[PDB]
Amino acid sequence: RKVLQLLRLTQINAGVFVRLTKATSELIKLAEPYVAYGYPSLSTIRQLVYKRGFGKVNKQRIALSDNAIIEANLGKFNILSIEDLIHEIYTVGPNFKQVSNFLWPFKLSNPNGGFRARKFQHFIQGGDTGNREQFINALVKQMN
Amino acid sequence: AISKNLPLLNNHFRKHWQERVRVHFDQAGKKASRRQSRLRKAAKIAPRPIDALRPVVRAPTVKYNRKVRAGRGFTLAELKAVGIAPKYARTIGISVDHRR
Amino acid sequence: GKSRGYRSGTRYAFQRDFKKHGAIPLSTYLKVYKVGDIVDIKANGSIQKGMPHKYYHGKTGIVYNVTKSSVGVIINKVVGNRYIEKRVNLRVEHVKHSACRQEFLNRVKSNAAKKREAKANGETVYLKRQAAKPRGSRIISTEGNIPQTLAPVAYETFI
Amino acid sequence: AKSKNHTAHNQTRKAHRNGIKKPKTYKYPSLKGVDAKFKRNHRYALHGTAKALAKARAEKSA
Amino acid sequence: VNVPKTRKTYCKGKECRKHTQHKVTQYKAGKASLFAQGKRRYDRKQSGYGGQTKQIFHKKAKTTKKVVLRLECVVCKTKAQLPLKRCKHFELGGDKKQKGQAL
Amino acid sequence: GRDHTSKQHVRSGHRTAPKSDNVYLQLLVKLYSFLARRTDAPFNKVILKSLFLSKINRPPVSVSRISRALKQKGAAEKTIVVVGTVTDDNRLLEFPKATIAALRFTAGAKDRILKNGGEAITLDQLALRAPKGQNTLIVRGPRNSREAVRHFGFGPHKGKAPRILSKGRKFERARGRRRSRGFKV
RNA sequence: GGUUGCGGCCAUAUCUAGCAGAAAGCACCGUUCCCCGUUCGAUCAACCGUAGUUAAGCUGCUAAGAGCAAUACCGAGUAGUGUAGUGGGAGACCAUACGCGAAACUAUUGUGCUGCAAUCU
RNA sequence: CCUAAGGGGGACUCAUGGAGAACAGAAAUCUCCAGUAGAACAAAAGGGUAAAAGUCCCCUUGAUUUUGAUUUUCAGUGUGAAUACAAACCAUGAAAGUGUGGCCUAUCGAUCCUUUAGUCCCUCGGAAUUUGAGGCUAGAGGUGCCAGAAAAGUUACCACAGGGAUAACUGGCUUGUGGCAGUCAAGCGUUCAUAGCGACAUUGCUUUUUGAUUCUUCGAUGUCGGCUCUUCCUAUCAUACCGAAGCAGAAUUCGGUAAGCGUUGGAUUGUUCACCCACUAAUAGGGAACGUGAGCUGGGUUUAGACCGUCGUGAGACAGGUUAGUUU
RNA sequence: UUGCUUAAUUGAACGUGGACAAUUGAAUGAAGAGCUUUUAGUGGGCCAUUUUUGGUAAGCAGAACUGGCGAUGCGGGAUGA
RNA sequence: GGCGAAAGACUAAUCGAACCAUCUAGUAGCUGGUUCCUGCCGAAGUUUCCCUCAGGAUAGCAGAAGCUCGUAUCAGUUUUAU
RNA sequence: GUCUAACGUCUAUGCGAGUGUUUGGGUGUAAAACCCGUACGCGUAAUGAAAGUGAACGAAGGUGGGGGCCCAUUAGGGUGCACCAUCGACCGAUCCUGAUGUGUUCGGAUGGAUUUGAGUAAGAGCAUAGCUGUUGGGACCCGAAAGAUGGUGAACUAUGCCUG
Ligand SMILES: CC(=O)O[C@@H]1[C@@H](O)[C@H](O[C@H]2[C@H](OC(=O)[C@H]3CC[C@@H]4[C@H](C3)O[C@@]3(C[C@H](OC(=O)/C=C/c5ccccc5)[C@H](C)CO3)[C@]43CO3)O[C@H](C)[C@@H](O)[C@@H]2OC(C)=O)O[C@H](C)[C@H]1O
Ligand SMILES: [Mg+2]
Ligand SMILES: [Mg+2]
Ligand SMILES: [Mg+2]
Ligand SMILES: [Mg+2]
Ligand SMILES: [Mg+2]
Ligand SMILES: [Mg+2]
Ligand SMILES: [Mg+2]
Ligand SMILES: [Mg+2]
Ligand SMILES: [Mg+2]
Ligand SMILES: [Mg+2]
Ligand SMILES: [Mg+2]
Ligand SMILES: [Mg+2]
Ligand SMILES: [Mg+2]
Ligand SMILES: [Mg+2]
Ligand SMILES: [Mg+2]
Ligand SMILES: [Mg+2]
Ligand SMILES: [Mg+2]
Ligand SMILES: [Mg+2]
Ligand SMILES: [Mg+2]
Ligand SMILES: [Mg+2]
Ligand SMILES: [Mg+2]
Ligand SMILES: [Mg+2]
Ligand SMILES: [Mg+2]
Ligand SMILES: [Mg+2]
Ligand SMILES: [Mg+2]
Ligand SMILES: [Mg+2]
Ligand SMILES: [Mg+2]
Ligand SMILES: [Mg+2]
Ligand SMILES: [Mg+2]
Ligand SMILES: [Mg+2]
Ligand SMILES: [Mg+2]
Ligand SMILES: [Mg+2]
Ligand SMILES: [Mg+2]
Ligand SMILES: [Mg+2]
Ligand SMILES: [Mg+2]
Ligand SMILES: [Mg+2]
Ligand SMILES: [Mg+2]
Ligand SMILES: [Mg+2]
Ligand SMILES: [Mg+2]
Ligand SMILES: [Mg+2]
Ligand SMILES: [Mg+2]
Ligand SMILES: [Mg+2]
Ligand SMILES: [Mg+2]
Ligand SMILES: [Mg+2]
Ligand SMILES: [Mg+2]
Ligand SMILES: [Mg+2]
Ligand SMILES: [Mg+2]
Ligand SMILES: [Mg+2]
Ligand SMILES: [Mg+2]
Ligand SMILES: [Mg+2]
Ligand SMILES: [Mg+2]
Ligand SMILES: [Mg+2]
Ligand SMILES: [Mg+2]
Ligand SMILES: [Mg+2]
Ligand SMILES: [Mg+2]
Ligand SMILES: [Mg+2]
Ligand SMILES: [Mg+2]
Ligand SMILES: [Mg+2]
Ligand SMILES: [Mg+2]
Ligand SMILES: [Mg+2]
Ligand SMILES: [Mg+2]
Ligand SMILES: [Mg+2]
Ligand SMILES: [Mg+2]
Ligand SMILES: [Mg+2]
Ligand SMILES: [Mg+2]
Ligand SMILES: [Mg+2]
Ligand SMILES: [Mg+2]
Ligand SMILES: [Mg+2]
Ligand SMILES: [Mg+2]
Ligand SMILES: [Mg+2]
Ligand SMILES: [Mg+2]
Ligand SMILES: [Mg+2]
Ligand SMILES: [Mg+2]
Ligand SMILES: [Mg+2]
Ligand SMILES: [Mg+2]
Ligand SMILES: [Mg+2]
Ligand SMILES: [Mg+2]
Ligand SMILES: [Mg+2]
Ligand SMILES: [Mg+2]
Ligand SMILES: [Mg+2]
Ligand SMILES: [Mg+2]
Ligand SMILES: [Mg+2]
Ligand SMILES: [Mg+2]
Ligand SMILES: [Mg+2]
Ligand SMILES: [Mg+2]
Ligand SMILES: [Mg+2]
Ligand SMILES: [Mg+2]
Ligand SMILES: [Mg+2]
Ligand SMILES: [Mg+2]
Ligand SMILES: [Mg+2]
Ligand SMILES: [Mg+2]
Ligand SMILES: [Mg+2]
Ligand SMILES: [Mg+2]
Ligand SMILES: [Mg+2]
Ligand SMILES: [Mg+2]
Ligand SMILES: [Mg+2]
Ligand SMILES: [Mg+2]
Ligand SMILES: [Mg+2]
Ligand SMILES: [Mg+2]
Ligand SMILES: [Mg+2]
Ligand SMILES: [Mg+2]
Ligand SMILES: [Mg+2]
Ligand SMILES: [Mg+2]
Ligand SMILES: [Mg+2]
Ligand SMILES: [Mg+2]
Ligand SMILES: [Mg+2]
Ligand SMILES: [Mg+2]
Ligand SMILES: [Mg+2]
Ligand SMILES: [Mg+2]
Ligand SMILES: [Mg+2]
Ligand SMILES: [Mg+2]
Ligand SMILES: [Mg+2]
Ligand SMILES: [Mg+2]
Ligand SMILES: [Mg+2]
Ligand SMILES: [Mg+2]
Ligand SMILES: [Mg+2]
Ligand SMILES: [Mg+2]
Ligand SMILES: [Mg+2]
Ligand SMILES: [Mg+2]
Ligand SMILES: [Mg+2]
Ligand SMILES: [Mg+2]
Ligand SMILES: [Mg+2]
Ligand SMILES: [Mg+2]
Ligand SMILES: [Mg+2]
Ligand SMILES: [Mg+2]
Ligand SMILES: [Mg+2]
Ligand SMILES: [Mg+2]
Ligand SMILES: [Mg+2]
Ligand SMILES: [Mg+2]
Ligand SMILES: [Mg+2]
Ligand SMILES: [Zn+2]
Repeated sequence: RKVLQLLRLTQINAGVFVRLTKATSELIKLAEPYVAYGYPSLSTIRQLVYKRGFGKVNKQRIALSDNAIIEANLGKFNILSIEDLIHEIYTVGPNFKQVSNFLWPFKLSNPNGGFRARKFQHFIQGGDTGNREQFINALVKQMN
Repeated sequence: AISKNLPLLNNHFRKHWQERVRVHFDQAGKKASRRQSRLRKAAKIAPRPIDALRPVVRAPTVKYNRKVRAGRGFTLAELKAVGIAPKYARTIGISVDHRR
Repeated sequence: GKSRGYRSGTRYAFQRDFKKHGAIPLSTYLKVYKVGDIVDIKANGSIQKGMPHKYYHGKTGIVYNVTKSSVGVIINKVVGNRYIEKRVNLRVEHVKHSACRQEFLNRVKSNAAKKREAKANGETVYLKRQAAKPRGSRIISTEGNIPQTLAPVAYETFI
Repeated sequence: AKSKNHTAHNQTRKAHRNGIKKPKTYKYPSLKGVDAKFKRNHRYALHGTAKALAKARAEKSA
Repeated sequence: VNVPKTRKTYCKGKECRKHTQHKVTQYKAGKASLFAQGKRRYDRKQSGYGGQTKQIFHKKAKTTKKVVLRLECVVCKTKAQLPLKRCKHFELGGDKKQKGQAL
Repeated sequence: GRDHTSKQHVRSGHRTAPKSDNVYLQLLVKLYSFLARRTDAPFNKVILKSLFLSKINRPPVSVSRISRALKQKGAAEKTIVVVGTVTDDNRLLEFPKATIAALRFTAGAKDRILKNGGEAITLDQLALRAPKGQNTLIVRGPRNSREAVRHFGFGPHKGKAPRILSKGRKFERARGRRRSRGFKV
């Protein structure tokens, strides 16, 4: 529960970007029975940021509807555009932490087409939790 | 019966106290009647003053040595010094104290 | 009948190590403890004076007082919903310097040495530690290492 | 009658609503329990240190 | 329990302030005076009607008593008191142990 | 549903207005609500917060505190600001010439400030000669000197004052206060 | 490098059985007036360094040596275990998923290192 | 429990085994070697201890004084116990050191009152002296229900507040116990394991036994048995049709489908149960709130009267006997 | 600096002065951190997974950790804390 | 208290202590009940002591009032070292 | 779940090292309003059982922070109230030392101590009112089995007597 709170995953169908190391990998391992995760493609990142991209501005969830909001909040990190933000996320950049924490947790819908017959078992055993890797793109396509 | 960090009280209400409650609703009435009695006494004896002349005496104890107040009556020695007999003095508005 | 004495349940905790009973090696008595040192606490069962309570066996703390044969160590103990500062008087036989300080203290020196060297060369150096990162790409040579095919083996009984 | 004897159930839930707080650290710890002989002399050393610094600044000023 | 009739301990007397020789004696409680205020109050409370006015202890549990040593300094005659642990048996200046003897 | 990491619908826990219904204190809040909202001067934001404080949170400032604050190096001609009452101190031997702005002045305080060549002005008069609180020095009274604080945090070996109505040898001095009567805490 | 005195770590140093040991050192060794201690100058105390000896101590080497120490395409990713499922099975228990992961066994190697002072073919 | 079994120092090294020496042997005393503790350390057990903490010897009183800090139990209160220091005064040892009781973990006790010690100090209040009394500090006298009232019974003549927070019916889980049924087959059965049986084991079923529990009911579900009457189960006593035999017949035994159909009259007992007599095809076993009391009856149990025996000083008790006792 | 400590000019503690500047020394998060006063109800609990004790067992009794019911509706498990 | 050829029987439908009025609104850790709306927060059956075991006090959980400040340095989490 | 006596916290108000007119006196258009002052209560000194003694080494202390203010010019410096942590100083109690002196047993200078106080360390209180909480009171409402005091019954009935 604490691990999911520290990942800012405090509701169902909440999505977040994590840079893979050892500390964060052992974090996600602790939250593994409750999450579905994988490796997102560039088009998936773009679609997420374009449709459901929100920023944390004065602790408020603000739509990313203009590049001035991004510049005013991430120009000291050399992010001046929505594409700068997408690039910084995709090719994990020197300012991944600030850009991903500025991003409000993505609030996705349920999959169009549903889940598997039973969610709460590993993707390897025919469920939904754990690492699905390239099938995270299909799952996000279902849910975003 | 005992609870919290509170001072320990001494409320002496274990007898039939409610049968002996004196409420002074008549404070103003007694003030007014005292004034009326005072007017009656003044008109009774006018122009003779309503107050007898009282002496001045030191208050007893180490706490009231400094203060001086009105006594009860002039001593026999004091009346002797001004040539007034106590029996006569009591009839001319002078108070006498044989004890002091 | 319940039993809850001072050394209850310390049958194995306060035991000497196997083939390590007897006299105390004298480096224990030659070590020098200063106020502010970080020390591990481990009760020696053969010295019963100045012995810690069973709670402090295995705890690490700060020296605050130095006496003839003992040091005072400050321990923070959980009591309900907060910590209470505990002050335990321990003879130095139950105390050893904590090996954590020095790793920090060497990393401080290495950062200072690296920073001046980059400053000497007029370049920059990054001193923050990093968690282990995912490995990069690589090429596997197969000269002498052609892949060998394995299969699951059938079931056998060996009794 | 016979009742429940003991249980620690729900106690870690109550301790973590507002507690589990590490104690604050301060620059100067209290010297309570420190050796009296050291404490007695440490009083004289600090007083003399203040005098030396007071005189050095009194020199600077006038 | 065997305790010698002499002992050299610290003397709290202002003259001594040191270990001197002392005479060990068993302390004996003094006679209850009739004019102590508590015994004066007790006699008045019991008088008249009302019966027994203060409690009488019954539930004895101790089977021993704490022995108190009266140490009188031979130099300045200052007395001192020392309580011992609970002992059933106690002699003062008894025969010292003889180790090595036969049955 | 949400896994709440903090308590929901929690008021700030700070006064945003005076509890008093005095219309003239509201006028002062009216003035410093505008000043704090518009000057970027940290002085005006502090004054607005101090105008909300309750009586025990604005302890009286003696005329001796102002004298000691004016005796700081380079503070002799500063304007003393007290959001509360300034009381007199008959233990002072002398008082300087000073300008002091306060909510209230006692008769002795007003006499003493004016006797020594100073000024006793109100907080609205301050806002015109110092709308940003320039060259000012805020003085606050002792908060822990209150009598109620004597009994706060009472306990064994805590050294606080017991809540008691009478004082004497017969009142809470025997058992628990004396080693001859059992223990002492 | 050997040896002595004082040591640190406290068996890679211990234990058993053989063999060897130049120089110095150490040691055994000789004596009982004196200080001293004993049933006993055996231990302890003192004296001589004079009469003798490396026999022993000590040191080194040898042993498919015991023990100890270290290592591992040894056993074994086994036993166990944290986490998971509206998995199997009447049950006892078991399989699978994401992780952590022994002990015994087997084989090989090693058998004190070292600090201060003094001394020696 | 201990003036040492406390403290210091020194010397030595236990349990046990082997090999030897007059009486002497399994066990007396002496000698050597081996001997990591396999002993001893007051008392339970655990930990600890080998030029020692064990054994022996010498000297001692640190088992002393003033009080603070700290650890455990903990509210971070008390009590008990313990730890490291500060200031004294000592013991011991050549010394360094150690010693603030017992190698460590248990071995203990508030207010009020009394008593003793200390300070010989403060007070007895109009002022003094001396007795006496009262204060301050530290012990003891004790609360073992051990954070600490001062305390014998009976009620079947009984009362009240409540409780299904809790027993005495039914009901529910369980099935030890009770009852019933299987398998494996060493044996029994003149031969012959299984016509009929079947040990040692082991798997089950049942809730007509008794336990275990206390979930429901204590502002009450009328607690035994019988009589009367209906229905249901089958683990079938009889009656129908069949299979098997160590079935010649007759008789008898085991089994299958089977609860359609019946399963009695009496002596004694309140009895359920039992036992006897007798008829019969048979006189099977059970359930339905241990069916069935606004159906009855009221013999039993279990109010109040009374007798006896045993118990009790007694009032009274008996799950012992006896008699009389409102069934709306 | 000291009255503590050393044979000491040795140390102990607390200091004056100087050097090391934002990669000021891991991650992630942070409706911010810290502090105070005062007072309610409660002080019968129970259940599920796992660890686990007594018992033949129990819808039995008793513990450990967590999550629940109690205090809670909604969809499913027909029905059911 | 009476009275009892004795049942704790009778003493005005009242008897193992009559009836009447008062003390008395006797006390009750035990029953029952406890009266309008919406909004926000939101428990405990656990620690210690108690002739304590159906109750209290105490700490904990909770509300309210706020106060000093504004990223300062915190966390029912991970990494590295020990 | 009330009213009252006495209280804790918090808040508002008046005055403030003081505060409180209401016991009382004056006055009145008469239980109102208005006016008056001595005392007294609380506070402004504590500590000790008591006899008693009784709060500045210093800018009313030092150190690290500290909002705000001043000088700057990222940064930096100065000043830093409240408040926090820490080390000190002063007063009372306890213990130690014990000067000139003296009703020769008194006095207690001076210098100290891991002790101790509900203290000082440029006052903060008093009064009125309100909610909440406490205690005594019938005490949120209704409820015992009992106890006591003083009286009324032998027209039923028990027993004695008298007369039928
Ligand atoms: C003699 C008999 O059988 O009964 C005696 C009775 O006579 C005695 O009464 C004494 C009486 O006791 C009391 O007043 C109480 C005071 C203290 C309480 C209690 C007695 O003693 C306790 C209990 C225990 O102390 C005792 O037990 C003391 C007994 C004692 C005996 C005689 C004198 C003094 C004390 C604690 C240590 C504290 O003191 C106490 C706290 O509970 O005091 C009078 C002054 C004495 O004269 C009177 O003595 C006589 C002999 O008459 O009380 C004892 C408790 C009884 O056992
Ligand atoms: Mg993130
Ligand atoms: Mg569709
Ligand atoms: Mg589908
Ligand atoms: Mg799908
Ligand atoms: Mg599909
Ligand atoms: Mg589905
Ligand atoms: Mg499905
Ligand atoms: Mg969609
Ligand atoms: Mg037992
Ligand atoms: Mg036990
Ligand atoms: Mg261990
Ligand atoms: Mg000891
Ligand atoms: Mg300890
Ligand atoms: Mg850099
Ligand atoms: Mg009970
Ligand atoms: Mg139960
Ligand atoms: Mg309970
Ligand atoms: Mg003496
Ligand atoms: Mg009297
Ligand atoms: Mg008499
Ligand atoms: Mg009497
Ligand atoms: Mg005060
Ligand atoms: Mg070499
Ligand atoms: Mg030679
Ligand atoms: Mg010899
Ligand atoms: Mg010799
Ligand atoms: Mg040799
Ligand atoms: Mg040789
Ligand atoms: Mg080998
Ligand atoms: Mg597993
Ligand atoms: Mg599971
Ligand atoms: Mg399924
Ligand atoms: Mg695995
Ligand atoms: Mg011993
Ligand atoms: Mg000894
Ligand atoms: Mg000894
Ligand atoms: Mg020895
Ligand atoms: Mg003793
Ligand atoms: Mg306790
Ligand atoms: Mg304690
Ligand atoms: Mg505590
Ligand atoms: Mg404590
Ligand atoms: Mg204690
Ligand atoms: Mg000593
Ligand atoms: Mg006692
Ligand atoms: Mg008198
Ligand atoms: Mg006395
Ligand atoms: Mg005193
Ligand atoms: Mg006592
Ligand atoms: Mg008790
Ligand atoms: Mg008790
Ligand atoms: Mg009793
Ligand atoms: Mg009877
Ligand atoms: Mg009976
Ligand atoms: Mg029940
Ligand atoms: Mg069965
Ligand atoms: Mg059976
Ligand atoms: Mg049953
Ligand atoms: Mg039942
Ligand atoms: Mg019932
Ligand atoms: Mg009913
Ligand atoms: Mg019933
Ligand atoms: Mg019925
Ligand atoms: Mg019945
Ligand atoms: Mg059948
Ligand atoms: Mg039929
Ligand atoms: Mg019959
Ligand atoms: Mg019959
Ligand atoms: Mg029978
Ligand atoms: Mg029934
Ligand atoms: Mg039945
Ligand atoms: Mg029935
Ligand atoms: Mg039935
Ligand atoms: Mg019926
Ligand atoms: Mg009937
Ligand atoms: Mg019947
Ligand atoms: Mg009947
Ligand atoms: Mg009958
Ligand atoms: Mg019968
Ligand atoms: Mg009867
Ligand atoms: Mg009899
Ligand atoms: Mg009977
Ligand atoms: Mg019988
Ligand atoms: Mg009859
Ligand atoms: Mg510096
Ligand atoms: Mg790291
Ligand atoms: Mg509360
Ligand atoms: Mg509370
Ligand atoms: Mg409470
Ligand atoms: Mg409460
Ligand atoms: Mg319950
Ligand atoms: Mg309850
Ligand atoms: Mg669950
Ligand atoms: Mg499971
Ligand atoms: Mg249970
Ligand atoms: Mg409930
Ligand atoms: Mg729910
Ligand atoms: Mg539903
Ligand atoms: Mg449902
Ligand atoms: Mg179902
Ligand atoms: Mg009478
Ligand atoms: Mg009479
Ligand atoms: Mg009778
Ligand atoms: Mg009658
Ligand atoms: Mg009548
Ligand atoms: Mg009647
Ligand atoms: Mg009648
Ligand atoms: Mg109760
Ligand atoms: Mg809520
Ligand atoms: Mg409570
Ligand atoms: Mg708790
Ligand atoms: Mg709170
Ligand atoms: Mg912080
Ligand atoms: Mg590690
Ligand atoms: Mg008036
Ligand atoms: Mg009038
Ligand atoms: Mg006054
Ligand atoms: Mg002289
Ligand atoms: Mg003289
Ligand atoms: Mg003199
Ligand atoms: Mg003089
Ligand atoms: Mg103090
Ligand atoms: Mg102050
Ligand atoms: Mg003050
Ligand atoms: Mg009532
Ligand atoms: Mg009330
Ligand atoms: Mg009330
Ligand atoms: Mg009533
Ligand atoms: Mg009574
Ligand atoms: Mg008649
Ligand atoms: Zn003496």
